[PDB]
Amino acid sequence: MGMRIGIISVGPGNIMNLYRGVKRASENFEDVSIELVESPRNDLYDLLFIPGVGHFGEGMRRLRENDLIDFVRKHVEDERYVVGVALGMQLLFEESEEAPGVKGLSLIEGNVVKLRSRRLPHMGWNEVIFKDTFPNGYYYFVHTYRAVCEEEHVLGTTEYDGEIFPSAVRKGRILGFQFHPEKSSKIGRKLLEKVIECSLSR
Amino acid sequence: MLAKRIIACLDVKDGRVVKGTNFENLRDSGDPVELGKFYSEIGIDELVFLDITASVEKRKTMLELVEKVAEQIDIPFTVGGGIHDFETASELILRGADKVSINTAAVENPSLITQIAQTFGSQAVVVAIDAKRVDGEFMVFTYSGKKNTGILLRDWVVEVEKRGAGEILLTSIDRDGTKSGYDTEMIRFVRPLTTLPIIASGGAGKMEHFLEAFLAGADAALAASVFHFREIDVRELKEYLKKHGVNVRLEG
Ligand SMILES: NC(=O)c1ncn([C@@H]2O[C@H](COP(=O)(O)O)[C@@H](O)[C@H]2O)c1/N=C/N[C@@H]1O[C@H](COP(=O)(O)O)[C@@H](O)[C@H]1O
Ligand SMILES: NC(=O)CC[C@H](N)C(=O)O
Repeated sequence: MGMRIGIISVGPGNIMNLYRGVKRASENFEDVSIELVESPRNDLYDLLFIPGVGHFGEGMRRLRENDLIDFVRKHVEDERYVVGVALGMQLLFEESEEAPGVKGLSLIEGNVVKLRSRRLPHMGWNEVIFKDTFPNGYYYFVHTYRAVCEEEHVLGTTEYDGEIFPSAVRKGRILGFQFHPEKSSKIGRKLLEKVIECSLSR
Repeated sequence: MLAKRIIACLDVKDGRVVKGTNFENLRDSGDPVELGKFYSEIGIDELVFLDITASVEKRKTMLELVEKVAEQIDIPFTVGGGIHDFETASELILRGADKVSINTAAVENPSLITQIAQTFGSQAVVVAIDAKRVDGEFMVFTYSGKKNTGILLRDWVVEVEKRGAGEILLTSIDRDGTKSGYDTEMIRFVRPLTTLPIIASGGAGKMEHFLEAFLAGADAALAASVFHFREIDVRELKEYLKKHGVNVRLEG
């Protein structure tokens, strides 16, 4: 009955920020444990986070070398919650202009393209409007590339420099967030708590 | 739409916030971690920790502070003050800082900007620029606002963008700590020269001054004195800015 949360910790980027944000979100829950995940030699988690800040190609490389791709697929196929954050959200798709020819996790149909603004990266607080579930408001962003997906998979939208893009995505129990909830003050904590709750209640 | 940012700058000495504050509600008002948490709680958008310390023990004390802050803080924070090389910048970012702010060492070795950006991305690099009118010209000053480099502000702003900086922290040495207002002429001067985000710094004393900085083209407004002595309430300031048409982050 205890809940096991896993956070893939191979990087690139500072993954400990998300670890600390998730255990902050977890303080009012008992019997919830959080583990750093760097290999597939573990039982499946109830909730698996894929974080990262960096190049799409380096994100996929580290998932490949540490034998975590099939581990991630096992969670999807067993209807456990898989949540990509920042680069991790982009890895959910099939490919990205950032890393030509590199295959992503391909868990959600679509691809990743450069934002149109003359000022990149998109960096700062921007508003996210959710279709449901998660709280509308301002979250902290830092990214140059964006997802392109079908409307049914769009969960939240944000406008930057005239361009509306998916700041959050959902396919079944696969969630992606383009922003950093662990750097989004109070509303980021309420979002991470809501993710935990989504996986506790089915 | 992106929010115009309100940034608090905390002067730290020996791992403590200089003077302490006027926040007797806190268990310790000179503790950088507790004070940063308080600012996140009241609506500050980003923090700058500025190490004005003079110990021989300074690199370790800054690393201790970054580790203490990264453990508990839930908003982005920049660290600056005496970051002299890639090696120092790297240890600070790896310990948990979202950005490093460099000034003197960037002027004396502009390739340091590119070195950090090439490992950590341009978003990790803030170049602090201290500038002053000299003979009718805006000049760049190093060594704590002290040394006229002979370099023109317009040349340096452009060079800073070419080297790969992510953001400019623009301080007018004439206005620093005066509570008389930001140097909106200098902000207007810099705005068309670069497409980088500009943090206005130095002089904030009243709510109108933050509005002036945004009208002048700043993407963010930073203050220290007005927050340290509790003269401006962050939520009241954000409410004032929103009534005057500024897109700020103001949550219910
Ligand atoms: N207080 C000090 O003794 C000090 N010592 C060094 N600095 C600056 O820090 C930077 C040092 O960077 P390096 O050269 O070491 O890289 C430089 O900008 C120095 O000038 C110092 N500046 C402190 N406060 C300045 O005044 C502003 C706040 O204004 P206020 O709202 O009106 O209160 C801040 O953004 C700062 O620009
Ligand atoms: N800042 C990041 O590394 C985010 C992921 C990706 N590199 C992007 O820019 O969109």
